[PDB]
Amino acid sequence: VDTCSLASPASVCRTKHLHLRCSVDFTRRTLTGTAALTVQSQEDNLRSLVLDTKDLTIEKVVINGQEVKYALGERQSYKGSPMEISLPIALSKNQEIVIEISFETSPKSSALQWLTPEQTSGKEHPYLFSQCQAIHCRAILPCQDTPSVKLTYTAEVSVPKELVALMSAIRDGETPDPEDPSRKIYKFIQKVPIPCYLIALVVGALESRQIGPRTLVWSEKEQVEKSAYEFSETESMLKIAEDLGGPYVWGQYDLLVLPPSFPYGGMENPCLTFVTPTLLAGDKSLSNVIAHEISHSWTGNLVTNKTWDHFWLNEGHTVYLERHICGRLFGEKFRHFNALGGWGELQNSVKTFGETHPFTKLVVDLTDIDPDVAYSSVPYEKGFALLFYLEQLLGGPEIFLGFLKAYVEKFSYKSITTDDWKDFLYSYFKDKVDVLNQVDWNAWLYSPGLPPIKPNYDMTLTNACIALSQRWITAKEDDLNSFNATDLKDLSSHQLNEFLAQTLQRAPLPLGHIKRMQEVYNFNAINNSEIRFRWLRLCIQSKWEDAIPLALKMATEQGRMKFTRPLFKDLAAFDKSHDQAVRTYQEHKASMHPVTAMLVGKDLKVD
Ligand SMILES: CC(C)C[C@H](NC(=O)[C@@H](O)[C@H](N)Cc1ccccc1)C(=O)O
Ligand SMILES: Clc1ccc2[nH]ccc2c1
Ligand SMILES: [Yb+3]
Ligand SMILES: [Yb+3]
Ligand SMILES: [Yb+3]
Ligand SMILES: [Zn+2]
Repeated sequence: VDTCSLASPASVCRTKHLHLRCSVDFTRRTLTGTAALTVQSQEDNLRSLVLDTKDLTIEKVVINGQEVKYALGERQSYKGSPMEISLPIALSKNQEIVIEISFETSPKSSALQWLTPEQTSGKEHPYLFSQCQAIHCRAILPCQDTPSVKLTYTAEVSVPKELVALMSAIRDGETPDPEDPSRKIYKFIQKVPIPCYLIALVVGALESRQIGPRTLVWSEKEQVEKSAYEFSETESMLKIAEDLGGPYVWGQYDLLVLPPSFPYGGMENPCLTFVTPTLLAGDKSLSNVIAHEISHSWTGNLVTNKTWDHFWLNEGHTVYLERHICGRLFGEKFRHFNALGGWGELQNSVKTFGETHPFTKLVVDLTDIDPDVAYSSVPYEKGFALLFYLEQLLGGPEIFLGFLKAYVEKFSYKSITTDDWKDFLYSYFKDKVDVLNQVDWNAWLYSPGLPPIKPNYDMTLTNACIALSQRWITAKEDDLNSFNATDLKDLSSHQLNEFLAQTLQRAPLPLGHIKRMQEVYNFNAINNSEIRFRWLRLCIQSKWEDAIPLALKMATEQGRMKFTRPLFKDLAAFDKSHDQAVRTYQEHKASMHPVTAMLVGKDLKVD
């Protein structure tokens, strides 16, 4: 039972295919067109079915060439409004029909951000991008909006001719629009069945550059060069992910670098991963994000969580592969460094929510909860820690990766639950069930708070970071003089980041300490987004008025929620910046991503 969806569940009917024909209208900020669902009944004598929608205007519904009856129920908040459709003829089990719905979206569709020319790089053309995960697909097109259903799709998309459309699919060519020569139609085919949350569209002044045998980077012209360099390790990451997961089945692996308001670091849209431009650090240092989205091509897009209650299946196994890619690429010690940091992000989230909070459970009950409100690192790092703990328990990485590969083959193209996963783990490791029965399943899967067991981590790359952070925290005023630029001589940008996270955990420090840190380390100059983010947090929580404009500027000039949310929150909790924080949010809110706008609004207690 998918408690985030109002649609008929997969036991009743399932969508096998979507043919989308639509037109992007920048003047009205609407998508208008038809969604033709090929629907297979799962039941005898089926006479109606129910679809998810959200802020969609339905024009008509056509089956066997006739307008048919349908009704929209009362809006149920962030779930949207169910659409009941009356079939003209009862369907037997396994029978397929095609249902063609004429629809138009709202400019406030929570799946979409419409950008004015001034909000892009070029300054002449507008831009549109989608984000359907978790349950915003219903705000683009009526559908069974649940990952328990997988479908193929094909689409034809008409856009102003000087713009380009891309989707989560293989590009199938372009032509002038026969109905209007001011337009081009772009075609797309996704031959591999997918959950609808992986449906994606961008329309913009896009250009592409080739960076490996199956990868082109796409962005606006002014980001292309820099992105081709930043993401140059992409092919080699695919080669390793294929070795760990089995064949890459999706044809293409492209990258789209979005405008700065993209709400995520990355989004594993099939054939076309979307990434934040805040990845462009100039040194490839943030590439683990690519490794992570690549990994979804197996864990997530092939084997999918059946409902969002089981999200950790998606994310934990994906972080687990991500960290294996990075460990192959850079050495086992680096995998362990990133693993430990991830445990540290886990400590932060549990501390923030509170150790008994329901959202700190690995498996969560999302009835009545908006998945955007519940979203945190918990399913990522608690899930990763589980797998990392089982890895050590069952004989090491090589052995656990043999399980990961077999799990992918086993559930390829399916949607699965935590029990489906646990069963296969027991089956695969039958010769080691004795060890498996020593796991505290009830605590690991269903209890709030930190996991009951913390794995073993190599400390090698981490020590220098913990040591500098401890010098800073235990320093008194008469110790500040001994800090020098050379303290950082031997730290990678990742160690500098981990140095800041250690220190941010004990924040505030005295203002004097922070000022000296700027004096000797000149963190203000660093443009790596992760480092700068943590440094501005350390500054604002330690109450340094000079950082108020730097924090306001970062919070609004990009919209990656990981950064923009805690920055606004910190700013709001600092009395000197509180008023400018709420003022700034209120000035920017209209032209913000609607999901970010909503979440920043709640974090600020505004509206
Ligand atoms: C290395 C990763 C932790 C990077 C991370 N990206 C992801 O987790 C993506 O694969 C997720 N699919 C992002 C997501 C999750 C839920 C709803 C909407 C979007 C991010 O920060 O965006
Ligand atoms: Cl969307 C989403 C799905 C599953 C989850 N489990 C814990 C948080 C959470 C959020
Ligand atoms: Yb073709
Ligand atoms: Yb079993
Ligand atoms: Yb002293
Ligand atoms: Zn992910």
